Amino acid sequence: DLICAQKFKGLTVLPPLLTDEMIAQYTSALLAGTITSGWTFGAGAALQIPFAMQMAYRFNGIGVTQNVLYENQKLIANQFNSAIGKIQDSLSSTAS
Amino acid sequence: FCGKGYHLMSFPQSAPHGVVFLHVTYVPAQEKNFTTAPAICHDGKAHFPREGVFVSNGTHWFVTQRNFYEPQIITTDNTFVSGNCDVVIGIVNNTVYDP
Amino acid sequence: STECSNLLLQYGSFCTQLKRALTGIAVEQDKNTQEVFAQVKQIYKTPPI
Amino acid sequence: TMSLGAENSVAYSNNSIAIPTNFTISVTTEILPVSMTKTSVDCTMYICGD
Ligand SMILES: *[C@@H]1O[C@H](CO)[C@@H](O[C@@H]2O[C@H](CO)[C@@H](O[C@@H]3O[C@H](CO)[C@@H](O)[C@H](O)[C@@H]3O)[C@H](O)[C@H]2NC(C)=O)[C@H](O)[C@H]1NC(C)=O
Ligand SMILES: *[C@@H]1O[C@H](CO)[C@@H](O[C@@H]2O[C@H](CO)[C@@H](O[C@@H]3O[C@H](CO)[C@@H](O)[C@H](O)[C@@H]3O)[C@H](O)[C@H]2NC(C)=O)[C@H](O)[C@H]1NC(C)=O
Ligand SMILES: *[C@@H]1O[C@H](CO)[C@@H](O[C@@H]2O[C@H](CO)[C@@H](O[C@@H]3O[C@H](CO)[C@@H](O)[C@H](O)[C@@H]3O)[C@H](O)[C@H]2NC(C)=O)[C@H](O)[C@H]1NC(C)=O
Ligand SMILES: *[C@@H]1O[C@H](CO)[C@@H](O[C@@H]2O[C@H](CO)[C@@H](O)[C@H](O)[C@H]2NC(C)=O)[C@H](O)[C@H]1NC(C)=O
Ligand SMILES: *[C@@H]1O[C@H](CO)[C@@H](O[C@@H]2O[C@H](CO)[C@@H](O)[C@H](O)[C@H]2NC(C)=O)[C@H](O)[C@H]1NC(C)=O
Repeated sequence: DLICAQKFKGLTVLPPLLTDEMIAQYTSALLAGTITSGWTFGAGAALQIPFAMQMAYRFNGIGVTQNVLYENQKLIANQFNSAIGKIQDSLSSTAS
Repeated sequence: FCGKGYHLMSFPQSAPHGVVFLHVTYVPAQEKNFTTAPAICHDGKAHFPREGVFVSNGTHWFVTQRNFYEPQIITTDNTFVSGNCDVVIGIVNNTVYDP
Repeated sequence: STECSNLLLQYGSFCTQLKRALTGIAVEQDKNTQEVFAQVKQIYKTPPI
Repeated sequence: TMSLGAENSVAYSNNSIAIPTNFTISVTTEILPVSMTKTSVDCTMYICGD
């Protein structure tokens, strides 16, 4: 009995043009493109590349050679998995 | 930011109460399928590319730049040695030419 | 109030600009989401594996 | 119902890569406003004309 109180005084609300499903589709498409292509999909046609090789190039882009990744891939994957898992615990807490 | 793609240069033009930019960009085209490997083992040592990728056309192995297909013979000046052949997941046996 | 409708007509156009401003705000609100999210012309799919 | 775009799928694999063999030069435009009209209002004539 809150929206009707304002509606009965000539104060309406219009729905957004894009629904939630379309925004979810956009986000999923962006994630899939980033995972399977890297940055090539943002400058033309998408070109596939293995994820480890893409991570090696990303390390090379910040001044660290790729052999570091090719030798610490397992540790890096474990650290990334733990960091992602901690985000769920952080968000699910009452402290919003 | 300056056009879509890989920016090269821009040209300004004047408009009434405004301005118009002409962005020149670089767009790749006509891609092809290749087989790739992260490293190559020659004599118990792992070789990594310097500024390229490892590709194969089916029988042989080459090294080429990442933005334009230009195969070249794998040579000790194209690769650097770091480690052995039992720490890399996906290493491929091949030979490295000595110039 | 049928009389108030006639009385308010003596104040000129105090309703057209309000409606125009609100419509512009709504259009800008749609344009914001279109600019932020609609950045890809293709809908990619993740592999089954 | 509006369509978000064309469906596509990327052929991801353990060992596969795509390398372009040609390029295209593209020129695009972009328009940005800079300034607007300068206006002046005279109170005496507008409010109390003569
Ligand atoms: C993948 O790339 C390699 C690059 O070396 C290709 O090997 C080369 O293939 C060409 C085409 O057949 C060979 O040229 C031929 O040589 C023979 C003998 O000299 C000559 O009689 C023919 O008329 C022709 O010119 C070339 O020798 C060969 N090079 C080597 C080192 O083997 C290979 O064919 C490519 N594979 C695919 C599937 O494209
Ligand atoms: C690249 O080349 C290396 C050698 O140049 C290959 O190493 C191979 O490793 C296997 C491991 O199983 C060796 O097999 C051996 O078989 C004997 C048979 O009795 C067994 O007693 C040993 O315990 C061992 O299992 C194999 O001999 C060895 N190759 C050579 C030439 O010695 C490697 O597999 C090649 N490929 C890759 C992806 O590294
Ligand atoms: C990379 O792409 C360019 C186009 O952006 C390719 O150049 C094009 O090549 C074709 C065939 O060689 C040309 O078609 C022919 O043009 C002649 C011109 O007199 C015409 O008489 C023929 O009937 C035929 O249409 C096309 O004109 C040409 N485009 C340009 C802008 O020059 C180039 O070949 C590609 N590179 C590779 C390695 O594939
Ligand atoms: C590289 O190879 C892959 C798989 O062999 C190609 O992907 C296929 O493309 C055809 C296009 O006619 C589709 O019908 C298949 O469904 C695709 N397969 C998969 C698994 O997606 C890909 O097109 C090749 N690259 C190029 C540039 O042609
Ligand atoms: C190759 O790709 C597969 C899947 O795309 C990777 O995962 C393997 O999949 C097979 C198929 O059932 C399983 O038997 C393996 O156990 C999977 N591997 C792991 C580590 O779980 C696979 O790792 C990739 N690499 C190789 C060398 O196969």
